[PDB]
Amino acid sequence: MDKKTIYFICTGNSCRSQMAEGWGKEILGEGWNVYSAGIETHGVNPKAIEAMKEVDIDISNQTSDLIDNDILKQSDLVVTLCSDADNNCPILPPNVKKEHWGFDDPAGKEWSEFQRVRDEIKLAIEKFKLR
Ligand code: NA
Repeated sequence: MDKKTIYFICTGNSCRSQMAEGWGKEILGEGWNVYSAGIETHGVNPKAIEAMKEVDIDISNQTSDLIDNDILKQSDLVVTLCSDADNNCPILPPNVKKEHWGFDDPAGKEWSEFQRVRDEIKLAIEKFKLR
């Protein structure tokens, strides 16, 4: 079996989707190619980078990307991580499955909020692996 493809989407491919990609590559790596994108590109959020450093994962060289239809077409699961991404997700290929895993936006808050959301994302990906 070829590896499956999971595509994490948030508003700016900045924070939630970047943490999801960082965790995903570690947790899902044996079975999955992991990509992330956004409605816009805001760059990788500095507090998200710091949050991932605390769990020994470097996301500082991950890319902030717009949604790519070729990746959409080849996705086994598209995961929207916020309301903007979910409400503005482009029309998907008819055979491509999408789920919304909503997480709070730590935007503009203390580092603790990034730690909180980081770890909610970690658990969601761990559960997903074992579905
Ligand atoms: Na990306």
